Amino acid sequence: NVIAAHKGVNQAPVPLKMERVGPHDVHIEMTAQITDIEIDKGKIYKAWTFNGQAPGPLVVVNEGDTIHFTLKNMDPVVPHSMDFHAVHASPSKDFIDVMPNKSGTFTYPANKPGVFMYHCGTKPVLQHIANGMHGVIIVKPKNGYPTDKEVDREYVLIQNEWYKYNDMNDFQNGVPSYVVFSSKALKPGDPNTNGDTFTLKEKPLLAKVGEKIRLYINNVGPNEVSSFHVVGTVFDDVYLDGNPNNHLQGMQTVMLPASGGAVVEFTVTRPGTYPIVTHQFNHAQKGAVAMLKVTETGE
Amino acid sequence: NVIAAHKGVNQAPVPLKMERVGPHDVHIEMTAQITDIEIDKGKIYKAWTFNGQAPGPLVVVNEGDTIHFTLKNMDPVVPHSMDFHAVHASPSKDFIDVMPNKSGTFTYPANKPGVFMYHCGTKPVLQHIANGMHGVIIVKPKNGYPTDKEVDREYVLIQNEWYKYNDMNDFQNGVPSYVVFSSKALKPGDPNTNGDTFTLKEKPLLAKVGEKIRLYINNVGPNEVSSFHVVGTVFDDVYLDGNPNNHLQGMQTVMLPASGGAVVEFTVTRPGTYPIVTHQFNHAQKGAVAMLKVTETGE
Amino acid sequence: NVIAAHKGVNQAPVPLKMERVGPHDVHIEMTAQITDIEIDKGKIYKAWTFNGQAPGPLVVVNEGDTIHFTLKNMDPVVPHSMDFHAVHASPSKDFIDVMPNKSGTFTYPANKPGVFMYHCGTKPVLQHIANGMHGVIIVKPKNGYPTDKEVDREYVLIQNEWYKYNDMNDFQNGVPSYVVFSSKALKPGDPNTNGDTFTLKEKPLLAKVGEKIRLYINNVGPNEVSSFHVVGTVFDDVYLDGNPNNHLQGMQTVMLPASGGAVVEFTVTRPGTYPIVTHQFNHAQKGAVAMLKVTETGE
Ligand SMILES: [Cu+2]
Ligand SMILES: [Cu+2]
Ligand SMILES: [Cu+2]
Ligand SMILES: [Cu+2]
Ligand SMILES: [Cu+2]
Ligand SMILES: [Cu+2]
Ligand SMILES: [Cu+2]
Ligand SMILES: [Cu+2]
Ligand SMILES: [Cu+2]
Ligand SMILES: [Cu+2]
Ligand SMILES: [Cu+2]
Ligand SMILES: [Cu+2]
Ligand SMILES: [Cu+2]
Ligand SMILES: [Cu+2]
Ligand SMILES: [Cu+2]
Ligand SMILES: [Cu+2]
Ligand SMILES: [Cu+2]
Ligand SMILES: [Cu+2]
Ligand SMILES: [Cu+2]
Ligand SMILES: [Cu+2]
Ligand SMILES: [Cu+2]
Ligand SMILES: [Cu+2]
Ligand SMILES: [Cu+2]
Ligand SMILES: [Cu+2]
Ligand SMILES: [Cu+2]
Ligand SMILES: [Cu+2]
Ligand SMILES: [Cu+2]
Ligand SMILES: [Cu+2]
Ligand SMILES: [Cu+2]
Ligand SMILES: [Cu+2]
Ligand SMILES: [Cu+2]
Ligand SMILES: [Cu+2]
Ligand SMILES: [Cu+2]
Ligand SMILES: [Cu+2]
Repeated sequence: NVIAAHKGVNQAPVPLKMERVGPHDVHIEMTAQITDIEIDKGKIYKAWTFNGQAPGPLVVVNEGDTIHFTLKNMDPVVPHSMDFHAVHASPSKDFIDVMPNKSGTFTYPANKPGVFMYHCGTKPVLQHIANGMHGVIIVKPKNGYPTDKEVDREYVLIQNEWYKYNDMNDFQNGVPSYVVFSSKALKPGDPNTNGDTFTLKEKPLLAKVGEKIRLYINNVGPNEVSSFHVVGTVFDDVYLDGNPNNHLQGMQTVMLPASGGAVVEFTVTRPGTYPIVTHQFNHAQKGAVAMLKVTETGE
Repeated sequence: NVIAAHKGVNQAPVPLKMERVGPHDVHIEMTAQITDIEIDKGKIYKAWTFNGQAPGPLVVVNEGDTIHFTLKNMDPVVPHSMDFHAVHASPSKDFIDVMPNKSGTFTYPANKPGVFMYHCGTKPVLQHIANGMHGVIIVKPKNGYPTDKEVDREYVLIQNEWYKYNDMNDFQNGVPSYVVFSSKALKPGDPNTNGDTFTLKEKPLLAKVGEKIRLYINNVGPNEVSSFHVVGTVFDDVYLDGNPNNHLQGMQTVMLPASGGAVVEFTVTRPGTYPIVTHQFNHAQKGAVAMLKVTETGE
Repeated sequence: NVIAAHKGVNQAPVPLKMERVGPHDVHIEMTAQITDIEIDKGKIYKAWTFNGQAPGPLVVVNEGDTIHFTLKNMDPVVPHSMDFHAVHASPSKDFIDVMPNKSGTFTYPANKPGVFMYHCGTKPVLQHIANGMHGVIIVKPKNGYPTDKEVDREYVLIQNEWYKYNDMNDFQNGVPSYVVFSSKALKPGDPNTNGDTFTLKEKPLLAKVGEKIRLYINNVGPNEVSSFHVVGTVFDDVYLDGNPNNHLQGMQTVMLPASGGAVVEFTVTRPGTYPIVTHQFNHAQKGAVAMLKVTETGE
């Protein structure tokens, strides 16, 4: 069930465009496009994406920024839209469909800090999210987190599921075929990957012995909850949804609803390879294990 | 698998009866009865209910009230019972079966504030809850919530699932056929509906631009968790189980276990239609989307 | 699909060995062994276990203890390992496989209080956990919990699932066949049972009217979350993962991720039998109901 007009389509990834236009105003431009992604070795999914990545590119703004967002729809036949969980907006005015080969621009404020999902909001929403149109926007708190001075390194990890291609019965009633992690870059040099079963096993995240690591995490679903755990450590501090006031300490595992986020911080005390899992182990067996390699130097 | 003695039975809804008999004592009388409910267009489920609604009628009492509860069982063949999560009681003395065409009266205190499930407790409990015998009791806190002065409007929403009719294999091992929201009235004029796939899309909840809305929510299950989210906003304040001490701020999505409740508050800043979902999107696709319509006047 | 070398093997349970060797140092020795357990009446599962129990024996240490742990692998063909969620360790050095008929010793610190899962960490981990190699380690806080002076009795309860025997397709893609509770002894005389559908119904936990009960609970999974609830009461105080700082009050139901723990406290006000459930009622129907019997004397 590949739509006839998508057969043979594979649009190259387009970089996110982003520029600050005032102390509290930021322009962001993203595309909706159809891009082949290898989600498991030998298995291509012709994903519906923002900017040719699934999950989509990371967006980072500051608390109190107003976002002036443009979506250019490169899909030749299906309309697409954008819903940022970070913003206050009218869904029926500001998260509306952009037609094929057209652009739309919408403006809305991000006044809460945290780790928010974004996704396409075109009906049926389950079809658009399951085919790949999901991502994270981080809204950095104006006053930071209480533990910022202790953090040595930070990474972003996103969990998603993949089902049988564009199969609405399976999206509604089936078990996931794969559950996967991806990482998105906060700064130049950091890994930026798609949701697949293998890249973060073959090319682990790096750290050095003794460091306190912060992960910004979100489970975009579409359908499952997550039981997020790093093997070999305990979370020193957890901020639910990345809001600094929702503080928990000393958690072994952090549940996340579908679309839920967190900031989690932990210390790695010995060199070695540390798996990162969802502890719902049927999903870990179906791809959701990433690796952190901790060395004496960090390289 | 409709029990022979229920074929042709459809008992009209009976109003909840409730009266205060002392500063801290309240009488409540409810029925158990068998009532046809249209859960999706064209699809009748011959539900097992309290008072002919599923979920059942809303009960609201004050912290510290003792409830003197009578159940009249109008089912001609199956016994029924009541378990309120709000109360301290002996299950084997106070949540016992009432036989067909009989009444029972039980007395127990509600000393904790919150948003509690109630349900039938007759074995097998899964069969009695899945066939419709669930509901919410709200216990209002003696000293309110810290944010009461900011709240402009409030509604109650309940999430439940429906399965294949009276099919114990499906109740145990199947995926839900429908997942639905209903609303129950806090005051005259407010919507009071059953768990179906369409009423709160066709007849949305109303609000005005700029208002802070409070929802009292509970996921009665029977089997699924919920990832509750309002599109276009972020929750300013969340009180888990409706206890004022379990305060979280700035959540995008609130997980609820089966039977879990919350009070959530959020601001609507622009006119439009705002979907209310569980963000486990397979369940939203199977009915669990309600609408909030925000106008310049509230009408 | 019983491995040829396990046909006919049923190793008798071996007691946990544990001794303190310094103010902050404790030796623990456990076995990995293959033991038949009756998980439902008439149904034997040839479990992969620690010490012949599934879940495994309870381990209790103090915050700040270093554990010097030895695993003796009595399985004649499959390697096994131990991962304690309580500790900081290098997974690729300290949670490594011990071969058949060999021993390994590993040393690591437990510096966080709480109710932690332990399990085998040998690939595929889902197979080793689902076949029975799970358990709990409690790390008692140095300064106790704020509510310790109010607690009259305490018990440990663990929830797990069972699937079709050693069937990796079912472990990954199937619904559980059984979901069960077990209790592990904190002191001599307390019940110590395996995860089965019947023992804690036939031989309930005991308490006396008026007591405040503390349960240390963990949901080891492997795959499901839990909605933990005691019928007839409300939790006065909840400490997520058993860390004293993660305090919630007045909860009807406590969600637990897979591997998540809690300390929950509640008061029983009337004599009777009080069911303990996961409120995801398909799992309660498949075994996950235990009983607490409350008498005027406690006997
Ligand atoms: Cu297509
Ligand atoms: Cu400014
Ligand atoms: Cu693969
Ligand atoms: Cu602009
Ligand atoms: Cu789309
Ligand atoms: Cu959303
Ligand atoms: Cu940073
Ligand atoms: Cu699923
Ligand atoms: Cu699933
Ligand atoms: Cu450091
Ligand atoms: Cu671990
Ligand atoms: Cu949860
Ligand atoms: Cu019937
Ligand atoms: Cu009074
Ligand atoms: Cu319909
Ligand atoms: Cu009375
Ligand atoms: Cu009933
Ligand atoms: Cu209940
Ligand atoms: Cu009110
Ligand atoms: Cu289900
Ligand atoms: Cu389900
Ligand atoms: Cu207002
Ligand atoms: Cu949203
Ligand atoms: Cu075997
Ligand atoms: Cu000392
Ligand atoms: Cu049985
Ligand atoms: Cu030693
Ligand atoms: Cu093992
Ligand atoms: Cu683990
Ligand atoms: Cu104790
Ligand atoms: Cu499952
Ligand atoms: Cu399941
Ligand atoms: Cu006492
Ligand atoms: Cu209850």
